[PDB]
Amino acid sequence: MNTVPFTSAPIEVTIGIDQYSFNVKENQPFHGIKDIPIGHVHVIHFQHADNSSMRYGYWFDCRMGNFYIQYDPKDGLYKMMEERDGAKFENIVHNFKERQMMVSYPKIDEDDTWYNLTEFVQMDKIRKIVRKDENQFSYVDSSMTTVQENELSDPAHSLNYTVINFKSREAIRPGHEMEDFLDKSYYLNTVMLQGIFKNSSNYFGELQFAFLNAMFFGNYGSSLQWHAMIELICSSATVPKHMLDKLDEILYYQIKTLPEQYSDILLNERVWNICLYSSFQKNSLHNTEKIMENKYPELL
Amino acid sequence: GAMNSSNYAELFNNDIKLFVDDTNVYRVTVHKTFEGNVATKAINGCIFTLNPKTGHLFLKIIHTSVWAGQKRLSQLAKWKTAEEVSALVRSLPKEEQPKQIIVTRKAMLDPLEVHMLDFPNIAIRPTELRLPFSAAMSIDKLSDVVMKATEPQMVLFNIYDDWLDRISSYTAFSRLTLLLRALKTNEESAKMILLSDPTITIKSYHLWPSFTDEQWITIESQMRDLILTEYGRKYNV
Ligand SMILES: CC[C@@H](CN)c1ccccc1
Repeated sequence: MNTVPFTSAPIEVTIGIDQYSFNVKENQPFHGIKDIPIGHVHVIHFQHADNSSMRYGYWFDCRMGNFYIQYDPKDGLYKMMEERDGAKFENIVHNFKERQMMVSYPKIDEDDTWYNLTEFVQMDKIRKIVRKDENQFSYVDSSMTTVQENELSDPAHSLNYTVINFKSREAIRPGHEMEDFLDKSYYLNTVMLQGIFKNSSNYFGELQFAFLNAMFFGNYGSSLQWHAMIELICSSATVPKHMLDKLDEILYYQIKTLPEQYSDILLNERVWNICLYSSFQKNSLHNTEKIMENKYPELL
Repeated sequence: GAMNSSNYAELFNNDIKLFVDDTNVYRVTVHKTFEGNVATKAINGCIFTLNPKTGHLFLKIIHTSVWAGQKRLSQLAKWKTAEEVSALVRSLPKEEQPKQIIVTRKAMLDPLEVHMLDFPNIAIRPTELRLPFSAAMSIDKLSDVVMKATEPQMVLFNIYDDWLDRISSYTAFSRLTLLLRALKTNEESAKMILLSDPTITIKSYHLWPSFTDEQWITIESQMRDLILTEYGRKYNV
């Protein structure tokens, strides 16, 4: 069980850790989050009470270092940092555990939600999408644009998701135009899976990361990426059975977790109706179809 | 974006462009079988690819053999159209290739865009104009070459004959669309108007009769009367 200590909380803020959140008042004696499950990536995120513009946060894995949050009054945000002095960090984390100035990661024992949303998400792949190699953790916010969005502006602050474009030479073999456009299996299996991602685990990891950035930060380019990766699978007539079954589980837990009130803006009507009712895989996503129809029958 | 009445003179500027109409690519006759079911029999079709500035018509004849053993022919026909337009463009010298292709039916956009990925600078556009190019098969010489084809074939025509020696492209296109609209609304009457006077003939190298400027004005009036007549017959007005 790992800990992220906080030097203070000088401004009122809603703090998120994974799917949990809590309000901290200005100058409230808050000194961090304990009992964080080892074995998963995690995301600690922020929304200031006085400007809900810019949700921002940090993806991290406590196995890779000792991390803390400190407010920067010049840049005006809570920053993640890495403490290299292990003794000092353990000493500080103990003092606070003793003074009970930390909230506890509130994981119910039955509850596999976070695992189910991050099953294929690996910190090493996050760090290739979010490029800042001097840190072991990765900053994301509401406003960051994707490489594909930049093509259609600061590259250092971009989300380097894998570019998917259904009307591109990469997606369409010369001489197989109609075939490849109407059945995207060659783009999915040869170009993307064998060529770029190497395996379906890496593909799902990027899909899951894109959803979580869409949900936690309202990051629009991330939402576009999540839907494109869904649509590429659903628009392929030949998909391994284990991938379809896993995709159904992945999407089920995503739809389950999505705030009911944010469905209007985070769910693309065209993609979902196509995927569930028109696509090659329209009968292969039973769990997802059932939860969608019972939770969001309007969208459909 | 889309082509409409606001940007109509764009058709006659000096940027090479082509209209593509796919409405006569996949043509069938529907008939009863011996068992009393219904079946279709394909007949030869054509892509109508037209430069509205010069009158040059690239008529790609679609022979029924291209459908043999294929499924979902109405979908395939849009992709076959796109394949043939892409091949046409690739066959042209660079300075003759179009800068824009305007499709008359929006279902052609994705097929054509996908076939033209090698040409990122050629704009593929829809139009809000309702153009009567489906009536091209009412032009006798075009219908004849299509129905007589025994294999795929490309035939080149100038659909304006020699009109551009006397009138502008804008006026030539307006005459062409008036004639085709009339032929689409009442083909028998339209063809009667065009041929009722045997002293005016169609040159061997032409599609339409050799009307004088004054005769064209009369013909054009009779075509507007025909279109208004049919509009009244139709809607009871
Ligand atoms: C252990 C790192 C120091 C700041 N360098 C600190 C102080 C208080 C709380 C958390 C972290």
